[PDB]
Amino acid sequence: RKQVSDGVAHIHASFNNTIVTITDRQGNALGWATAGGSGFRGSRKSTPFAAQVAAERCADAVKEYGIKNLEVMVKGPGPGRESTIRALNAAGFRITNITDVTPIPHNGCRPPKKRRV
RNA sequence: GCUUGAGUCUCGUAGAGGGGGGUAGAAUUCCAGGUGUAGCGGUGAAAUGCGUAGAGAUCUGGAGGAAUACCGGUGGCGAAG
Ligand SMILES: [Mg+2]
Ligand SMILES: [Mg+2]
Ligand SMILES: [Mg+2]
Repeated sequence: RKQVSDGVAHIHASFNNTIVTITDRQGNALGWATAGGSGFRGSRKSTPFAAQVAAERCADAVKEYGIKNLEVMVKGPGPGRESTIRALNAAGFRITNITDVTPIPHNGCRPPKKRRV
């Protein structure tokens, strides 16, 4: 076991799902939870409520580490991004800093074709 | 014969105009390794499909190909494309 001050939490917010993972600052995984794993299937999985419950599940799953003064980084355009940080605060974790990062390609390569619906 | 059309010379200016050779950084994919463990992905709603031979997530290194966020315009160049 270990007690980690200044651990890093990763938020990946797809349109269809949300993933929460806790790693040491060098990216070594400590614990992870998910909306789909929270007892959700299909369209329910994109709701911000699902993200909140997923964040609580992640926090509880990793309690055995003495994690304090958390840092949170968020990626993706999906919904419920803010809800996860609210959850980690509510879980009791102390949050020092918060950052956004999402890959931009600088016109790298071709995306799929437009959707006629 | 003439200098008003047309052309030559001297000095400057702007430009994604054209051909050849180098080089840069962001990103998708693949491969190796560490962390790690059971879902991911998708949709109107699903299923097909992918993962315990270790996926997805996250971190380190390597390979290859193609296009050049922002500036950027209500802009410029070209006989047209
Ligand atoms: Mg050129
Ligand atoms: Mg492998
Ligand atoms: Mg013109």
